[PDB]
Amino acid sequence: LKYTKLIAAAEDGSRSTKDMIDAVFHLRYQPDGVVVHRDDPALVGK
Amino acid sequence: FLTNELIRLQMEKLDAKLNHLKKLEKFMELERKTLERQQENLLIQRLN
Amino acid sequence: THLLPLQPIEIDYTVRVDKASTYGELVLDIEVPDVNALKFNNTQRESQIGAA
Repeated sequence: LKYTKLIAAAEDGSRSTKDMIDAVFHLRYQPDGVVVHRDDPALVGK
Repeated sequence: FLTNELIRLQMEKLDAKLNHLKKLEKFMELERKTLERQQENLLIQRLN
Repeated sequence: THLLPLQPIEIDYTVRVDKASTYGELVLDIEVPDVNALKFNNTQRESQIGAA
């Protein structure tokens, strides 16, 4: 199957967070439904 | 002569079902896709 | 009874009097439903295709 190696690598302890998500993802993802930027260095450039 | 006639009739009968096997073979592709979708969900929930 | 209808987003925001422009500081991103995808999905379900 398609994700049989990405699934195995997830729970074996390797690729704990960033390695895995970047392996999956074209699509856009945000770390949550609601993301608030109280203060941002790049966004204050407007 | 009659035995040869029988054999021909039986082979003709087998051919139809051997053809009917292919649609049942396509339902397997359906099941395969559904399994991969369930795997998508499991992966993303583990990452969550 | 425990299940409840969609709750709203709460933010605390302070007006800035000396800070003339407060434009780019508070930017918040939310996700909204895509009705077209929901409609294309619920009419193409494993149950319906299997029945077909």
